[PDB]
Amino acid sequence: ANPYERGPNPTDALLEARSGPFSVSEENVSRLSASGFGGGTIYYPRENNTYGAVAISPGYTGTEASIAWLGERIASHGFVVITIDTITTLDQPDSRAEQLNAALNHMINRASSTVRSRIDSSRLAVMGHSMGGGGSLRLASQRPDLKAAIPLTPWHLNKNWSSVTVPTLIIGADLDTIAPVATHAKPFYNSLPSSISKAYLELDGATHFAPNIPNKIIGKYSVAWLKRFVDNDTRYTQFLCPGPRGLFGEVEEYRSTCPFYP
Repeated sequence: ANPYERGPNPTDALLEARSGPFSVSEENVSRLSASGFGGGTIYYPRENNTYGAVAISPGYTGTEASIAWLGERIASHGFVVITIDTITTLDQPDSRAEQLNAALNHMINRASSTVRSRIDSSRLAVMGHSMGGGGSLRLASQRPDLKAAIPLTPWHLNKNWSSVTVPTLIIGADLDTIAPVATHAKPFYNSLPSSISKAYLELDGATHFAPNIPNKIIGKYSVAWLKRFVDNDTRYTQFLCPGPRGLFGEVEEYRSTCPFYP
């Protein structure tokens, strides 16, 4: 009944694997071609269909190489995904929000027909690492039409995200000393409205750079979140609700507003 379902029925194994079930191709976006961001790489399913589209930003000093693994992995579960470079590696979070917006527009309107035809432009999401995660929150606050936001070890000077209504999964890292969960991730999660679809997943034994290092937990829960909200795919609710709420060695804590009005 759900026209947006893609791919085989999921399992924990299928979601933890290095690659999902979709073969993936890439399209480079040069800095020349990009308007309002620094270029990047668009990963997309070889199999023709329409999919949701996702823009991912790196963090301060970061390049697309630091998030490439995640772009490719998410695309391999049935999404069109752009990992961007920013105008400069030192851009601040609200600038990164604008750049995420520009990157979404690029995929929808300026990429090749191969890419553009694979996107349902009504089903979009944003993600980012650190300041890029801050950027994701800012854009989500501005764009209630977005289907999902996933701030990864996010950093932002503004802690109050009570304006955000986009389904938001925040992933924190317990040992983060750059964007400590006590002063960034948790304040953000707690200020998001209680009324929205949201979750907080804190990684156990993780530094600030966990999102830059191929990680089965980040991969599994990012894909499950995008599936549930970008694709309305309730086959993925099972992974999120009740969710992994002291899987020690993997997940320090998990909070949510499950079950998200099934």
